[PDB]
Amino acid sequence: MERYENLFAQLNDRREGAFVPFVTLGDPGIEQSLKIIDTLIDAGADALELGVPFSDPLADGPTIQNANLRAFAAGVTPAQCFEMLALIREKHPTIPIGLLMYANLVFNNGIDAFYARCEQVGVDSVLVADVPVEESAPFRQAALRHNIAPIFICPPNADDDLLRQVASYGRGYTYLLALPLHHLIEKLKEYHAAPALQGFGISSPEQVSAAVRAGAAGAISGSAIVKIIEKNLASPKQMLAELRSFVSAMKAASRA
Amino acid sequence: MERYENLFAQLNDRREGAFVPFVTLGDPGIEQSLKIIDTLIDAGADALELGVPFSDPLADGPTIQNANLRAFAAGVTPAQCFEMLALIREKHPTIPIGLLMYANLVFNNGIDAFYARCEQVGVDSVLVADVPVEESAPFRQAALRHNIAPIFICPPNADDDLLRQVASYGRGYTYLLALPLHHLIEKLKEYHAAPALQGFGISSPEQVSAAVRAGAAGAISGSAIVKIIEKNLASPKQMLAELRSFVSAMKAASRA
Amino acid sequence: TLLNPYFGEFGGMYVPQILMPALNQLEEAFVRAQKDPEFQAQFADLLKNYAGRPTALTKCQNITAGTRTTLYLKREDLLHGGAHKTNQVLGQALLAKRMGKSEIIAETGAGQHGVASALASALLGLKCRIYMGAKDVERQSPNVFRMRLMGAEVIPVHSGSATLKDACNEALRDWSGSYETAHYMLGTAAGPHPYPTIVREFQRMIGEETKAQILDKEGRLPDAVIACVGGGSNAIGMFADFINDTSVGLIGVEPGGHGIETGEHGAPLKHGRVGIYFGMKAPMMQTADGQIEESYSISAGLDFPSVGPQHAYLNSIGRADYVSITDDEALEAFKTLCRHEGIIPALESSHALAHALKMMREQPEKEQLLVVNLSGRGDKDIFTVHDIL
Amino acid sequence: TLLNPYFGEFGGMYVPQILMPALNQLEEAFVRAQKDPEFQAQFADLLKNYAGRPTALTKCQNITAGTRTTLYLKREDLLHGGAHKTNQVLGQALLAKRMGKSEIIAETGAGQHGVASALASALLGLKCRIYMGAKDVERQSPNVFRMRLMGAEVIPVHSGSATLKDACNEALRDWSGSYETAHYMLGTAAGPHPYPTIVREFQRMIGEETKAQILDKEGRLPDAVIACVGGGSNAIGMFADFINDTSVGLIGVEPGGHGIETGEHGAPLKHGRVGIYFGMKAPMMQTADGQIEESYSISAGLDFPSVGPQHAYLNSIGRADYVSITDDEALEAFKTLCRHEGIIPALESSHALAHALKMMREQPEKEQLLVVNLSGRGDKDIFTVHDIL
Ligand SMILES: *Cc1c(COP(=O)(O)O)cnc(C)c1O
Ligand SMILES: *Cc1c(COP(=O)(O)O)cnc(C)c1O
Ligand SMILES: [K+]
Ligand SMILES: [K+]
Repeated sequence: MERYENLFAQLNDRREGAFVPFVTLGDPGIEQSLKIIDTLIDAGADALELGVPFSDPLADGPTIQNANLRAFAAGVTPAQCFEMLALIREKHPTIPIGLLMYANLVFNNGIDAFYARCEQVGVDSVLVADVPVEESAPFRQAALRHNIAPIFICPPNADDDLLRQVASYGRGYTYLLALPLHHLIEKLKEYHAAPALQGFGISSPEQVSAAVRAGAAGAISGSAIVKIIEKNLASPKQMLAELRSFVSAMKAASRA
Repeated sequence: MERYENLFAQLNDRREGAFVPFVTLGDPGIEQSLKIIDTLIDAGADALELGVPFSDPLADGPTIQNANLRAFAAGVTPAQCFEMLALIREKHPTIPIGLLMYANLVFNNGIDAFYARCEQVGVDSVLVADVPVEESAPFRQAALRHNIAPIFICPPNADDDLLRQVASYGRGYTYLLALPLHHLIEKLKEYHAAPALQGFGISSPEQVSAAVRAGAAGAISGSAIVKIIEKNLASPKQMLAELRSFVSAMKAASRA
Repeated sequence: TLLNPYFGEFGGMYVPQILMPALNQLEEAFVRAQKDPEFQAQFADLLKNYAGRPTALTKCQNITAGTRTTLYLKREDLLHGGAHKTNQVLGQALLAKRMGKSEIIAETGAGQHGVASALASALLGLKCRIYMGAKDVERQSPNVFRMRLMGAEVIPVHSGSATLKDACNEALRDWSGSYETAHYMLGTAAGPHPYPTIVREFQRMIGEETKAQILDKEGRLPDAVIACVGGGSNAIGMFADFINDTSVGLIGVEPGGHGIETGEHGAPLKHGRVGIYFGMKAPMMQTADGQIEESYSISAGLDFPSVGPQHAYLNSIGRADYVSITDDEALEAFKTLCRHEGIIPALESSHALAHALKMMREQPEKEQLLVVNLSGRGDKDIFTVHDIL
Repeated sequence: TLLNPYFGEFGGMYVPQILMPALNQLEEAFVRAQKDPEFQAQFADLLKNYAGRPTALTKCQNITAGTRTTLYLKREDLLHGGAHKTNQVLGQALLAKRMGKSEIIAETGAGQHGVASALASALLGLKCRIYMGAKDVERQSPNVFRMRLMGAEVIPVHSGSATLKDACNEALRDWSGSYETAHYMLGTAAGPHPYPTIVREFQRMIGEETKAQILDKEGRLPDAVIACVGGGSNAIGMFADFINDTSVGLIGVEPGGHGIETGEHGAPLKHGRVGIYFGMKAPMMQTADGQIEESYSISAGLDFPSVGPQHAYLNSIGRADYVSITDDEALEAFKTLCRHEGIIPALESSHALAHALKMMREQPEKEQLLVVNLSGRGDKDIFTVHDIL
């Protein structure tokens, strides 16, 4: 719940948008992923969006599918996922950490118990890819009770009623994915939604600057980070170097 | 038409039954078959029943089927069949020669024209295996007009009406195949059928004697001759020797 | 005989004398069965509740686009077994039973008649042996497995050519001895009387249903009912009720094979000469020397080397007209019905469809109501059609 | 939503937010289609004249010999396509049309749903793409050839496991983008509302017909209607009209596979735990860590790793009882129906038959009227059954 507010306060003083990399947890190995996440943070990631491996992704397809597989093979159990999440938080006390999940893995051992282990390991938000706001009440109430911000996707096809619900129910940030962006962002501000981060296709520094300028509080770069990881899978030190320069570029561009 | 009457006259003076071998024409070769037919006559055949090769036999199955095949491969065309029939008659002026046919081969170039070529080559009778007496009028009238005796099969399942028709329509001999034989033969005599020759399963001299004694004017030995021919196919001089002793045995036994 | 064995000059009973009481027992049984209301009721009941009758008359919506032809398909592909074979096989087994018989003897090429005898036997508790040529067994082993699964004994003919003509023969030889206990279930409207007449009456409900359904839907009779002709049962089943309706044309489609001109075809009624074989006087595939030869077609179910007497008669008097369709015209009509109406036809019935398409394509502004007899489904043919394409 | 998405606690709409207007467009269309007489008339007309309805209710005469059980089979094997799939696939394409859509998207395992979408598409002039896993394509290439022959594009999924769960996913991903022009034709009474409700209403004519036919023939209602449950459409199609008839039992048969105890089975409703996947909250095949896994059965058509919400609800309140049948009990019931009534059942429907046989054999003096839902024919299975024996 909190670290986001703090991050958005700090950035607004600096006249800067948030840059958030997405990466799947455990891909291409546990040690490897922990080194990647440290270099992403080191290189200037403002927050982190971490994917857990599931049966298969829906809201995300090709690249992410391939990435989950690499993590499945790596032996990343839910136990290893929270163990990894606790150490990431032990090294980096301030970074907002958000999780991208599917509803089965939340529901598996009890909804409320998923959110308690999240609160115990220091996760700040959870986006459950397949729970529309129409089905969210159990997940919402449980997250709120454990001080986890429930992140909701605001899709291109959004209509006003959806916009009002996403602003009434989300916290942390709104994930932004008919309607001009400029019009979507204005209506969210009006309704007093959490800070919108633009998630669609942010792959060039040019694109992060465009998003910030449009009024989105920052940009999530999905598959692009995964792409560098795939591209360099057996070249690890330079996989890391490519990642570092990419995040530095992306991040520099958000200073607008 | 005639040679039969003459043969039955000659045999009745001698107190002897007729022995008639069956053989397929052209099996296992043309020269070979002509040598077989000469040894059968030489060894004591009283008349001859010659099968022509057809698409497939019905009234006769296994052994005969195999025999037709051997003759088909031998290149026995209808032309070769009548050429062979003319020479058999040129060497043996008295022997009754009867043909076993199927209706298609008769009908093929005209019924009446089949019977004219038969009369021209010196055939005495024709048995058309698949024309029941109910369908025989065209074949009957054509045979009669060309002095060919129409042979009919009198089957185990014969009934009185059939018996009267076979006696009214056949000539040459009746081919004999509920009702004791003794009762069948008596009713044929009563109705004044042509001399009954027993055709079923005559394979031992014992069997020819049984038939004669029963009142059948003689016995046709079907497959048994074909069996010696198959049995010795690559041993030809002794195939012929076996044939000779067999026909001499069969024939000796008809002197009863 | 109680019934006329001839259709003009075509027909007859050209069998060995020993089988003649079997044929006259069978004709007596049939005539009697025809007069018996409870025979009829029992037969109707199985066709409805077991087999699936009335079958549907489907109006084709898409294939006749941009011509003035309305095309209806009589859906015998929706019959239990997936072919019209089933109608008559149920009526002959009911008849074997009414005569106290306990076995059935039958013959096959592509196993569809074999499978239909096996299924009627298993349903009605008759023992069943099927004669099928070894060439045919080797080629039709899905159908063999299926006949055996229904409890029928499959006996491989090896008589010379080991195809259906050899099978038919051996089956008659066996019935010569067994006719007191066994019934021979002959496969098409061919062979000795009374089989031409019996097989027709047990297929005529196809035509009687088409007449009633077309008048319901269109308020008038078709201009032509088209149907392929192997030996002729589906075709005579469709035509019989229409024969007195002089207005309705009746077109029978024989396999033109690779093309009439090539000799590799299965079209004896229009391109073979009359002969006497299989117990009948009818047109057939033969050499100049009276030896019978094999029919050729893409569909193995159209390989009977002769045709039913009543067809050859109907042709003579000009009442029905018979045409051929090539293997390739049949493949295209197969593909077309799949792609445009989502019905996979049997390659046998594709010959009849292909003719109705030709009539349409050649005279696209001709207003005409046609009914094709879709006699079987093409699931068995998908493997064949798959090497061709 | 206009309609309740839940069946007790089972159901829901657990999809990405972007697909939610597609599902609510679909539910509005459906409710409207339901009130429209000409929609109904158009749907009835195709089921009669194209598909072959009413199907028959066959009383089995021979299999129940020497027990006090009467057994009737509802003959969905006589439906066009050879499976009950066809009923609902015609109603969803009529609906895609009523909504101005011009494409259909679908998913398959053993191609029977694929083939039924291809055939309804070709008939109604919709473009159709089918997602099928590469493991499934390799194994089901007769059905693939058949889908292509009807003009449908077959797209091989390779997502990890390349089976139906991966196919379902990729199909939803595509509909996320295409829902303005394309309709997703979902294969069973599972997934997000309104598909559970839609697929049921478009299969309920099976049950409505059985009730009318059983009362005609037997003058009373059955004691149980038995039907197998892959995902549940044939089963809920049979049960729906009987649900208020408290007297009638409803038994659903899940694949016990190699045996429940072995783990190699396809029986989630009774031996899996509730989870949220495929857009619904329902029981499913999963590990202790919430990863979904594959159903196993001898019949590839029963390999959906979860079940329709309305079944899981009907079980909870004790209204229907669900059982399993082994691969081997299904093989024996396949063989038995062939050998005794000459109907080759689908190995899927053999599971339901095998249960009705068990009920009979275990209590042979129990007087009971059963109706099994024979949901498909077994011609596709003869090859499978042939390596087994
Ligand atoms: C049996 C069959 C035929 C061919 O035979 P007919 O006796 O001429 O009717 C045609 N089509 C199908 C699909 C068949 O099963
Ligand atoms: C589609 C199919 C099934 C399995 O699916 P349900 O959705 O459970 O009805 C069962 N039997 C046959 C023959 C099928 O085609
Ligand atoms: K023919
Ligand atoms: K299932």
